[PDB]
Amino acid sequence: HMPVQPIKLYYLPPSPPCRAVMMTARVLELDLHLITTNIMNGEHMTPEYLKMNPQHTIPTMDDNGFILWESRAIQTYLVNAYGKDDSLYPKNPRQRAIIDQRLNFDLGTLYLRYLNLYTPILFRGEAYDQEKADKFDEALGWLNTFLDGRPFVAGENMTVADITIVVTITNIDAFGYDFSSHENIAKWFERTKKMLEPYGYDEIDVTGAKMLASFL
Amino acid sequence: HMPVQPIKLYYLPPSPPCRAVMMTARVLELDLHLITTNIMNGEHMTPEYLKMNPQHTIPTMDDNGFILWESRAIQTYLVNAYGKDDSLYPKNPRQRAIIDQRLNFDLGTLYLRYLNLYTPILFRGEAYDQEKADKFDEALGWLNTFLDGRPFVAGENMTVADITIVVTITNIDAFGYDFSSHENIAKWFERTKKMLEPYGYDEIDVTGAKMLASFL
Repeated sequence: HMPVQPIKLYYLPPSPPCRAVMMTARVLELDLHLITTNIMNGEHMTPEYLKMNPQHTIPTMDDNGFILWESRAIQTYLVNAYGKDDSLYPKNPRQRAIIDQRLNFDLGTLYLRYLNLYTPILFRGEAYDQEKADKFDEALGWLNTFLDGRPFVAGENMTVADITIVVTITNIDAFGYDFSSHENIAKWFERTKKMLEPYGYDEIDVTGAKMLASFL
Repeated sequence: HMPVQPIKLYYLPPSPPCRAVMMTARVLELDLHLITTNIMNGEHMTPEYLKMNPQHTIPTMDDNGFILWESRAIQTYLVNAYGKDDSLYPKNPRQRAIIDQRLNFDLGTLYLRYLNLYTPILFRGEAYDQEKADKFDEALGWLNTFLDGRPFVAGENMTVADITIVVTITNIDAFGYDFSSHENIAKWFERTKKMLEPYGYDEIDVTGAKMLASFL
């Protein structure tokens, strides 16, 4: 029901996928043994890291010999294995399917289009590309539609999909994106912040976003 | 245990995510009411289709009112709801985690880098892009490493992760891509072909890939 030793997370504070894992673990009341892994120094490119994770990415979860990367795979695993209840990731096939769709939308659409826009600006010093911006804005339109009639992305209760998606929304809010016109997102964003507030939201998500904001 | 009516799938034969769903349904012994939805004929842009799917993409799963897109979320739902056993997608938290990672790897890396490389060449009639080719070959490099000491990507048995990944491998092979240097993939492809052979591999995946291959 609980892990035998603190689960190690090879992370970096500003990293969005890392932030989603950290907040999820807080809701499940799991304490993570946080270990910093520098990208520029090539701490992920060591012979020890490559054997553990051949993709050399962050975050990398180490649950006592059980290695796992990809943030959304970690999020769901932690609920399935160490969740006291299934509220964040319900077993009901139809309810789980909607969450899985939102998790897939996040990785394959929303977060991808986030990286396509901001990564050249933050780390390469490139200009704000409007073609890439329109794609990301289209994704925000779709996310707004998913929240039509629902307090959360996958239904009535907060899920792991909410925790990962909100990281992107926290990032753009720190950059200077005014998404209040997307009224479903605006109300959801305030709702999900309140839900994650006693679970280290400022400590994890805001701090991480602010660190990325200093690159502008 | 079984769906109340044949699960409708708004699909197109050559579409890679559609083919992954179709083969998954065949292994689970589920019949699908296949509805042809021609993309660039404006059939996905109709008011009825937008109400069902605002992202206007294929495939779209209709299981008795329950609407779902994102191929990998569909695959997992079919096993969770209508699987006679959980062999293709096991309940075990750690066993599921590896599959979920491979599903995330497929959506996030393998398939994305496939689309970036081949979409311009197939549809637009453009030349091969070098930077996109490096990324896709790197994605195959990682896939080869995942298959080290494993007959299948997620472990000992064929899973839904194999079914979705093999579609990309079937496609490139049809386009004349040599991946024999990746010994693990080369052995795994021949293995997975035969494993899916009694579950309509030729009629679904090969037929689909050949329809895309004609564009070259």
